[PDB]
Amino acid sequence: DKPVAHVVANPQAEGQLQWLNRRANALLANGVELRDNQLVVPSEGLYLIYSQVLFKGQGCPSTHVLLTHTISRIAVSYQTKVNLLSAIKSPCQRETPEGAEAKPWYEPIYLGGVFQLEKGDRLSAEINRPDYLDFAESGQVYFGIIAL
Amino acid sequence: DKPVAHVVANPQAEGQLQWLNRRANALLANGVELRDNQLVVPSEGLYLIYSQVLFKGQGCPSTHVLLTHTISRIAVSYQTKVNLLSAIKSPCQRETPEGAEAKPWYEPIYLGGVFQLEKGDRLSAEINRPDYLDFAESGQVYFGIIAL
Amino acid sequence: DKPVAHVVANPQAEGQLQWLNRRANALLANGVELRDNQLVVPSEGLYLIYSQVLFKGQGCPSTHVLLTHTISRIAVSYQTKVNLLSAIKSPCQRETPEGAEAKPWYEPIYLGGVFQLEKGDRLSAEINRPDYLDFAESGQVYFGIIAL
Amino acid sequence: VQLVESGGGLVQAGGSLSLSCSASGRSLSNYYMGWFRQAPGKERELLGNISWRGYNIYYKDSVKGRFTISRDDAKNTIYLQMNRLKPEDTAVYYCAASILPLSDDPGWNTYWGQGTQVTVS
Amino acid sequence: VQLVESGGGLVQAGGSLSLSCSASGRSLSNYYMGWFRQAPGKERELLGNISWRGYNIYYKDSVKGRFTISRDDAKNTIYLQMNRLKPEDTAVYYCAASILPLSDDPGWNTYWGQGTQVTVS
Amino acid sequence: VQLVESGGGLVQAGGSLSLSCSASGRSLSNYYMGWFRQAPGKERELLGNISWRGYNIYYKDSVKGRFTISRDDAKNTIYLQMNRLKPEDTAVYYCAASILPLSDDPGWNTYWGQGTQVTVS
Repeated sequence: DKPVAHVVANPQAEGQLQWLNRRANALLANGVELRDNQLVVPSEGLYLIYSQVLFKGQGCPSTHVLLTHTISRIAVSYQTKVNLLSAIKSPCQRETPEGAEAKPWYEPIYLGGVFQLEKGDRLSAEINRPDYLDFAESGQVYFGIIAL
Repeated sequence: DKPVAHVVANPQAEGQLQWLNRRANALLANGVELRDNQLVVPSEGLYLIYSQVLFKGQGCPSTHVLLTHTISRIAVSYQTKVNLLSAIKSPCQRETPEGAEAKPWYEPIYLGGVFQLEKGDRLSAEINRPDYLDFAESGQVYFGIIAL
Repeated sequence: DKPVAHVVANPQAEGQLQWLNRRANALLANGVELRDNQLVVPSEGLYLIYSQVLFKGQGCPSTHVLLTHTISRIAVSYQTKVNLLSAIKSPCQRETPEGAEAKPWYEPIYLGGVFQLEKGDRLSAEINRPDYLDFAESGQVYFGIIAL
Repeated sequence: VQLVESGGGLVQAGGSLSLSCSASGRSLSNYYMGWFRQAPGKERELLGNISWRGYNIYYKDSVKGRFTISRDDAKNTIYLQMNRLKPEDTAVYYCAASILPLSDDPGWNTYWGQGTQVTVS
Repeated sequence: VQLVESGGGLVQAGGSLSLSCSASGRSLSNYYMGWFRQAPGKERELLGNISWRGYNIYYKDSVKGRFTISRDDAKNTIYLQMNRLKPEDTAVYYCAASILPLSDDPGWNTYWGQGTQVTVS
Repeated sequence: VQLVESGGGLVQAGGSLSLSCSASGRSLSNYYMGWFRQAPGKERELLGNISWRGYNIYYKDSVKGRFTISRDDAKNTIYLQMNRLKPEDTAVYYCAASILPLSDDPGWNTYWGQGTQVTVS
């Protein structure tokens, strides 16, 4: 078999995005390691990288929220950190008026791509606002890689 | 030679999600079968699973619509059903057309991930509201798997 | 080893979607070619095709903007052009009302699927409104293929 | 979303029983509604679910062919028809609702009934 | 979205002809606009398309280098300039519009003109 | 978003220095805030970043264990604690902010401070 990962968000970690593999329907095998919340590349090659995040809020606040989700690469050879895949979502346009109840909103973000990676490279699936993350149910927030 | 699937929504099936493979740019090969609108896993292994759904509506109703899309696994060994990938979208954040006449909205949902599956497992691409689905044009609604 | 591509939007190209491979964390190898902004299939087989686009605007205009993103196939054997994957998004339900803050909005669109392609086929990742495209930061807009 | 079950009780083995669950709340058409059961000292299990207008239906293999799930969208009520009951069907039956398909790994976005006891033999 | 073609008729082989198509409706900037043709007893084929401000342009290989598609966004009009016409170009030419790129497999989200006959030789 | 650095100047090798960066603008909780440096003849490098409430923290390997980044969300200020100063730390230090994690390839969606010179020994 080949390098694999499909880590899921820890619903157990309050207000933060912590990756977890010690669960059913989750993977971390054939050299792939989860260190400091990052997936560590075991060998040089092409990898399919993917991640999904689900955001939720109850109405709209006065501040204009921008939700971001990115997969970053720490390339060990150059000691550089770059964003491989990134997406931005604006869940609100106007704050919920007083009296009018705060209806729930949901925003999914999916990232996926094929990248040539080096042994020892660290991938991070990062969000600017982890407090807006929804891990109420399994399958909503995940991060994975697979060697091709 | 690897087990594959890329089923598409039947445009002939009115207001319902019926998967179809007997079309150009659609796949169902190397053991993968489509029965009772689900994909049956032919052999044990890692599979890349993906699905897209496109929701459309003409304005906003009184009910607060929550559109959901999930890929569920019926694991035959344990006779258990779980959601592997899930996403939720709120098309109408209140914004009910009061006074004037409705304008069309569109909401795409994409799900994708790598999972270790067992022979005989049944995968379903489920939506809570099939009446909001849009298959007016090709490439808008699909569901697939590929063994890696 | 296998035919690969992961092309990114050219930040130098003003208000238009121009694919680029001559960048770090971008791919074009093992027969895959980029001709007239299209990816050329080098050999017959199954390919995972994917693309992401990020749209951004400042407030809402009077016109009901519909943002579309599609991956089309020009099949050289039949001299036919079809949409393999397509998605639509409506960013504005209501125009910014009277001297209001033109709050920035962001809309990501992701497309991905497995398709049997023929040698010489040309894939295009097309958007109806390139003037709404955001390539301010890396990883926001990409298009790729990988033979499986 | 609030769920209230009715219909449980004592039944002789080989017998029949039907359970009902009434839902109350906003936009119940968004929800999958279904049934779970849990016997004392035994694992919780999802028996099945039905979404709005019956578009999605699931039955756990062990109850397939003897248990039938139905939904009345005008009444916002689900029913569990149970035939040829056996001692192994003894459990507390729980009505559940979620905007996501119900699962054997339920999360915080699934609502629960009060539970109804079913005793066989 | 409503489309109305103009031009067409007859031209001698090796000759030239220009077709126009005027669009009417809301937010026409969202649409790809283009041309299809269908010859008697032959399958309908997409010749090409042009999106708002000419950002996307497609030409079917068989007409590339002789046919030119242009767009006037102030007038919401597209043009098809056809040079060195051959008897095989005899067909009814249709203007089409869709928020998605036009395709040889058009769906229910593509609008059509009335069609204009072009006879060569 | 406007960023203003403070601290820096001439410092003794082996010593300590703390740089501050104050941010002004709307919804600063959306931004990752961090530090870059550019030493004479050396490529501009990202030293690290910290998002709102310190949920994401990154340090470039070369400064890990001697440089500390902290954030005061009530003051919308980040701090760069630089210990055991070496002549190679002589550079212009720049505060940066972006809604995306900062990168060694920063784009048009990253805001910059005026830069602060740090001269060691």
